[PDB]
Amino acid sequence: DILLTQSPAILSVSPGERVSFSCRASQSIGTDIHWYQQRTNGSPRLLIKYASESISGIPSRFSGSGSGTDFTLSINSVESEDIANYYCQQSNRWPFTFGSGTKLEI
Amino acid sequence: DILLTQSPAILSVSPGERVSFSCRASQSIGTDIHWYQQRTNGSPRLLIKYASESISGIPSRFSGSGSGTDFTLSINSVESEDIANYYCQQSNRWPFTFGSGTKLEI
Amino acid sequence: QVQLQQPGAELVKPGASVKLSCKASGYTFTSDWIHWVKQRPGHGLEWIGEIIPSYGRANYNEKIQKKATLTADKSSSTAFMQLSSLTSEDSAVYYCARERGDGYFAVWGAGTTVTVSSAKTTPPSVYPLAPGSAAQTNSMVTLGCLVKGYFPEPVTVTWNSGSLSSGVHTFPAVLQSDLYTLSSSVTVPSSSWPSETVTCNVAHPASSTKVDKKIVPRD
Amino acid sequence: SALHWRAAGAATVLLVIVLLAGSYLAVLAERGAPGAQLITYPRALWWSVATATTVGYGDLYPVTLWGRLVAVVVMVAGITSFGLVTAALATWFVGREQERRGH
Amino acid sequence: SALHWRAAGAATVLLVIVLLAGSYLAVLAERGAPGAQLITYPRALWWSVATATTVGYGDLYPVTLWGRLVAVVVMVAGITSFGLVTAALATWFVGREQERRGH
Ligand code: NA
Ligand code: NA
Repeated sequence: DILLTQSPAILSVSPGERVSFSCRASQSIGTDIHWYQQRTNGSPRLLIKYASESISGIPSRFSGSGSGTDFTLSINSVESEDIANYYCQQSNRWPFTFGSGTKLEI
Repeated sequence: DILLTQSPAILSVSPGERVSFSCRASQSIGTDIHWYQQRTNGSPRLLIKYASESISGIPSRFSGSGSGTDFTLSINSVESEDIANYYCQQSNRWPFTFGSGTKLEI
Repeated sequence: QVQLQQPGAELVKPGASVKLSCKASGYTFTSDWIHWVKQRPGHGLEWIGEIIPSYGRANYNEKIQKKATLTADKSSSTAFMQLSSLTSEDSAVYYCARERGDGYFAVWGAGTTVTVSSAKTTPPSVYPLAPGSAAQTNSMVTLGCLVKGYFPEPVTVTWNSGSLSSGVHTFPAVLQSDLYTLSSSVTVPSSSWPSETVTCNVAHPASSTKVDKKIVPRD
Repeated sequence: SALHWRAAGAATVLLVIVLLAGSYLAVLAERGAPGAQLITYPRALWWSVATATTVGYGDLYPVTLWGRLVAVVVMVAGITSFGLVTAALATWFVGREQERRGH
Repeated sequence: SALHWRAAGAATVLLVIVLLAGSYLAVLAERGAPGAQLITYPRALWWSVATATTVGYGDLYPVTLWGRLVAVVVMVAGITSFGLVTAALATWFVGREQERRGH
């Protein structure tokens, strides 16, 4: 079971700035990681698959970085619509595991 | 020689609750680990073989979790008969080694 | 189009069992995996299980107690989750997700808000909220409607059947004596109302009730 | 279209099916075992290719019984194929050597 | 029931015995060496299968002399078998090519 650790818990940033959410795995997992956005009352939404690869429909502001244990989700020009919880999810070994989550605040 | 570490030493819990004993190995051992129950004056009794696999005759309350270095033994609805020392034992590399032990208290 | 469909809410008595459904349209391959995720109020996401519908083999999270048992109907493309002997710790939103067998869960379900309590199902009481004749307005006018006396969560509130969306706040419910209570507000240009009709749509899936109420000025 | 050339083509065609089925079966067998790495179809595919060519990379190997049985089937099919090509090649060269000496 | 088909079957039968004995012997040789991984029978079995197919996974390999001698015996038996099948296959194809030209 891979332990994922998202630090810090709550992240506050200025509007229009760049932001970065970090997710660290308990052991090396390559690039087998996926990011999800979840707003209030809504269901989880896939942002970035396999560390860096982008999903169509997702804003070009979102971009993924990192390999091994250190992984980063970054947003350029943070706007109101980005206020949400953010989750990292690994797929390297069974079973699949999620991070604790990181809340974005503007 | 694989070092096994059982934290904490003494574990106290309410009756009917879920409990969890952790056993950490000095290095990655996969799933090659086994749990034993030993009451007062009695001899060791096998609970869970190979991390999760159950032995017949053993209560369905007992279930094993974990892979790599982090391993967990869990009991649902802890009752009087469960008060004992609990030992984890690895079989990944020679020689076989035991944990320090964890005593359950109600 | 919406791929995965789940019932909104499910009420269960403590100790009793419940089956949760999840049907899927669109591309439904043989290689597809339907997972189930648990989310407690104000908590993170928790993987519970997975099942391949074409073969029926299921896998469960052994870290937490195996409360669930997964089955799937082939002809209807629907996956099921049988949960039994539920406590207050089981009161959570349960999602189902489609995984192409390549790690990520591409499309998610709405979620089933399961509440474990002995109390009975109560339909909501919807009352409109119009500004008092004493109070004035400017360029914008704020309206609303009250939702009270219902059990359990949740309720879906939209304005003019969801067509009106910009400037709407739906406040979280408060629990008092086995009954929830919340409010939703809407801010429209002063010129529009009430010459143009404004109506909040409240849906309560647990009682299978949907009610509408048009906002009209006080006498 | 001689036997050995027919058989080699059949072996190559068969191998690809064994690879594809092998990837699919690996995933279905491995999922459920804690720590299992062969849990995604594209990963299992390249695992199969490696395994069919008798190549192993690190700890990229099945942990379950059936998963390891799949591995055996993949391996055998792999060796049989690349052994059958050699046999087919040998038959072609010996046939021409018979023509070379006018035999 | 020609020689090459008899010999291949004999090689395959023999290989399985070499595998089983090889698993058993590995465990008996490895236990005693500190850090040795080939200390359980089911593990040594799949080690043997890998080793017979000339596949090595990470550091899943014997550390003792006799353990490594067992490995040599397993390897040789493995290659001999899958070399004998090819030889048997080649004999079958060349025989049919002789029939193909009416020779
Ligand atoms: Na090799
Ligand atoms: Na290797």
